[PDB]
Amino acid sequence: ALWAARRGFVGGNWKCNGTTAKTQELVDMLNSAPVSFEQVDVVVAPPSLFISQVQDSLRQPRVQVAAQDSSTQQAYGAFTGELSPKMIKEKNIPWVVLGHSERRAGFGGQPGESNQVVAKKVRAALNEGLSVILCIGETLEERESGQTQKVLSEQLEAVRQAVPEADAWKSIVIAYEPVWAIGTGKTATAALAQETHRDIRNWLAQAVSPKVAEATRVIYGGSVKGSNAKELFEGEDVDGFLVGGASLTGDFVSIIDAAKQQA
Amino acid sequence: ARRGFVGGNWKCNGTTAKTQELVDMLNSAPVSFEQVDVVVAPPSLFISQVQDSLRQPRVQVAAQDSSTQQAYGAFTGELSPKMIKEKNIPWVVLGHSERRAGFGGQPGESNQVVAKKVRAALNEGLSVILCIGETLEERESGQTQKVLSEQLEAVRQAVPEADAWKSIVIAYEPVWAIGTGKTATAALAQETHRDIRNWLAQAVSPKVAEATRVIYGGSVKGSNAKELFEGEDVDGFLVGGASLTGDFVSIIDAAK
Ligand SMILES: [Cl-]
Ligand SMILES: [Cl-]
Repeated sequence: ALWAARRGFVGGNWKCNGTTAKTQELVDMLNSAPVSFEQVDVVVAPPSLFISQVQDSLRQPRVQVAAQDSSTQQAYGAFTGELSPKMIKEKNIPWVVLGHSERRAGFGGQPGESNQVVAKKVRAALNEGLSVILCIGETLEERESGQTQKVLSEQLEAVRQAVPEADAWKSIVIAYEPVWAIGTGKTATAALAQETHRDIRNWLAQAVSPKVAEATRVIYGGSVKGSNAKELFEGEDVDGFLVGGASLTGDFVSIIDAAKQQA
Repeated sequence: ARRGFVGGNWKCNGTTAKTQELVDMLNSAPVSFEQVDVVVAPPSLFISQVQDSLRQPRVQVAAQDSSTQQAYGAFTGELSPKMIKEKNIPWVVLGHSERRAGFGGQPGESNQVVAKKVRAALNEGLSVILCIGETLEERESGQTQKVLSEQLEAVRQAVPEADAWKSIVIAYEPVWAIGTGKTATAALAQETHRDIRNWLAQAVSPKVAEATRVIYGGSVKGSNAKELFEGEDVDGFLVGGASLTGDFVSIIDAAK
């Protein structure tokens, strides 16, 4: 190699949005995008129904596909409605998103995924050879009462208890999404993102190792747009983005373009 | 005359090649499917492949779950009933005991959550395989009717209109029969199915009671399906492990 630097990363989380035609449109946008993706790992996470269609028509090796969740149940068996990491890997899907705040909160009255459940999913995924976009983030109340570092440490420490081997962390990307920035239009400042991402990297260094700290991409999400991404990416510890609503439009290609440093 | 119904729940089993094999088995099956509704439920990753290659009109596809969140939006890792319907998937399985129990320390789906899923699915034009069933402890302590009534009544509170029940098939799966080899006796299944049908008649309407398929699951095999189907209130089967092999075709043939 010539250089040792963390490669930029942009994930697109489509959430619960998608049809056969809209999937085709997004894939066509990614295939024709007149921006080079050479310097950036790009990952897109369609709803599970549409992943095979994306795998069949995507013609950019530099874009990889992800599932939006992966089961606590690691292998094949009697787990109705669950996609296990072994299934996902054997279907040639290289990435999964785990611990998104929407899944930590839960749906329709069903309790969500605790720190411990997320950690169990992460361990199972890594055991089966997947790479993981691990989501963490504090609430508005936690932020305003000065608890962000304590909270993010608790979320990450649960993952470390389940994945105590440092080598496994090679295939983790951490997505810092403050809950208060999700869907609200309240994008973190460039200064707040950089500060918190550096706290996350200092956590990796103390709890896992300095090597894991230097290699792990820490990406920002929460109201990311083409028009705010370049300023966000000036932070030395901001390695890219996890993109929600903007992943469904042409704005996604502008965000990818922002996750490059040029001389 | 209630039309026979056989569902095949593949559960968390599937690869691209095994999906192809199962679809080839269904396409070449040397039974007529004329007298029986057949539905198969692949993992969500493989549904579109099954939709592309299945060449048996009489077989339809299903998802194994459907979200409490009805439409499109910010629901990471959820498949909404609206999405499922717009992808031309006509059926969903809801309230399977595996999902009521939950996975890996995450709490499972309450009676109320299952009911919310049912209502959302029916609102979007889906048909629903609604799963109910008691535990071994509940069975042995005389609580089967109480438990099944609670599970069904939660759904009725969310779906009080009797017309909406046209698109429900009830799957009775005693938890103690799932994955254990302990198939219910033909007598126990028929008795409980009749209790379930009397519940429909009193709580919903006599018409709903007469039309609703009530299907049995829990260690169903080709070798036990014919005897099970002699029950007047046993309208077919929800098949787990045997849905992954040629034995599934023998089960379909038993529900004629
Ligand atoms: Cl996101
Ligand atoms: Cl089943």
